[PDB]
Amino acid sequence: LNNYLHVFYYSWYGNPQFDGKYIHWNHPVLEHWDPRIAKNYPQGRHNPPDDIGSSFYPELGSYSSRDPSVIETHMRQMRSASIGVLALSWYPPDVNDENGEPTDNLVPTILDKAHKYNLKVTFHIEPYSNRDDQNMYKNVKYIIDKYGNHPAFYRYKTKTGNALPMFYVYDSYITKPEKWANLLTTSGSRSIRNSPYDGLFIALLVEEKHKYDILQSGFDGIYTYFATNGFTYGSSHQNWASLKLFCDKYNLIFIPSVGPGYIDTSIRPWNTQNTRNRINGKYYEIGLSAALQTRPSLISITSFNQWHEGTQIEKAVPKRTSNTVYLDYRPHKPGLYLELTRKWSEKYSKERATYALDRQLP
Ligand SMILES: CO[C@H]1O[C@H](CO)[C@@H](O)[C@H](O)[C@@H]1O[C@H]1O[C@H](CO)[C@@H](O)[C@H](O)[C@@H]1O[C@H]1O[C@H](CO)[C@@H](O)[C@H](O[C@H]2O[C@H](CO)[C@@H](O)[C@H](O)[C@H]2O)[C@@H]1O
Ligand SMILES: [Mg+2]
Repeated sequence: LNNYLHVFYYSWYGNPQFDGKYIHWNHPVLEHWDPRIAKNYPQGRHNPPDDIGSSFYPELGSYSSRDPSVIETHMRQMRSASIGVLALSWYPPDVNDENGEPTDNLVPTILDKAHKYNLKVTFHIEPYSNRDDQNMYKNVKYIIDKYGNHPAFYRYKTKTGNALPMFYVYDSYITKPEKWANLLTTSGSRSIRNSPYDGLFIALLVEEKHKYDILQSGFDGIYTYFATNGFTYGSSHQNWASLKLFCDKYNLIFIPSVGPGYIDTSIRPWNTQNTRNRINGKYYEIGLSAALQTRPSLISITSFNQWHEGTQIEKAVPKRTSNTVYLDYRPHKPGLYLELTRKWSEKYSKERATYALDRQLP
């Protein structure tokens, strides 16, 4: 079970049984800004259970994230994958992504289930409305207060010093460095440094130039999230050497994000440019290779169950309707992506042991 391997996990799926309505599965098709173009693509919400907002279909069908049994199935699959850590997509209590409902209520249950399968839960902080340095304090406080004690709560052990919580900050570049430095530097007017609320804050690097904003912000590390090789500077495999080199010089944790593929045309019909066919695992293994070549301190997987963007490694099954031939993992099995992860997790976990200075050779 590899505690250096994180996977982005979403708890925002709903269905009438547990949640009394479909949530996320019944995703609306997102309009292109330009109506001249949008009118030539589909319109409306998908109609689960047979029409979902995904190119792929799950073994668990149009499941509820709040289904105790689904959570369990999810832990089992991540444990089979040799992934120690799910990075849970998070919105403050009583707040939600624009196409979902609140999910903070469900964190306690997800922690209990991670524990049951000997897994760790860290927090992927989404761009909630008017997110800034001040409510980021209130909310880092909230996360560590309410869930910090829990045995499944994730802390990144340094060989020396306290183990520190990790916050992955999605779209960190939205907030100016001088505001971040209020929270993330020692002298910050609202610094969490050397306090009960310290942690490792990982910035999303999109453009090369964000390097310097991230340095100035006082962030501990950078990650790249996007599963499409070439989508951003940061999500392009060729640039991962440079970011590793950069982070090393500046004592930042470089966390590359690897995807098995991308396809979101079920809900962004204009976004074909960023489709990546899986070619039966070869895309995902190129990604995993490029990541391990940087001898990184952690690796992130985009994603476990982002079904809308077709980046999920969660088990998928062939399915056809009167209009739709869903993608699937044929000729391989529903677990191909869980198996390819196990393969590369064990290979990482072995090479990673030869990195430390006190474990170098003649
Ligand atoms: C132009 O915007 C995109 O690209 C920039 C970087 O150049 C990002 O900083 C933006 O956040 C944005 O990336 C998101 O959207 C693109 C599509 O353009 C997608 O390819 C990405 O993977 C990003 O969105 C996903 O991941 C984040 C993090 O977990 C999450 O907030 C997003 O949630 C949105 O998309 C869902 C459908 O895919 C939708 O249901 C939800 O309500 C949205 O907030 C995506 O999971
Ligand atoms: Mg050190």
